[PDB]
Amino acid sequence: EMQLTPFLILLRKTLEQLQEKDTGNIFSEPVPLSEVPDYLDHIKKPMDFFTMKQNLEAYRYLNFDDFEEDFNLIVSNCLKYNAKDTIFYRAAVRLREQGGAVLRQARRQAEKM
Ligand SMILES: CN1C(=O)CNc2ccccc21
Repeated sequence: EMQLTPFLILLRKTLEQLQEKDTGNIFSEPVPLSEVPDYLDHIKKPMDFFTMKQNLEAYRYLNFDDFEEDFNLIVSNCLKYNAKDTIFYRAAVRLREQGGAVLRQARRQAEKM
């Protein structure tokens, strides 16, 4: 029960804050299927920040949970695909930690709307 425009502004700002935590930009764009040809074997829904931005502007995120769900997918896909001893796996762990703090603060702002 709130106005749509300020909520989308908040999601845009939050998405920028999450991208800032992915310093290697490893989650900025879809995992390249031509470079990882087996990626889709067990990853049923790829996700990345560029796709999240598209979904946001298409009015596909109308509550915080739907936004946070796709962020969690970025993290979970990376934990699932990559072995524990890789930079990619540890990057997803760090993103989960740093991104969760960004998300808690952003949701507190949404609840004030
Ligand atoms: C597996 N993977 C990822 O999980 C994240 N991004 C990426 C870029 C290039 C090759 C592989 C990946």
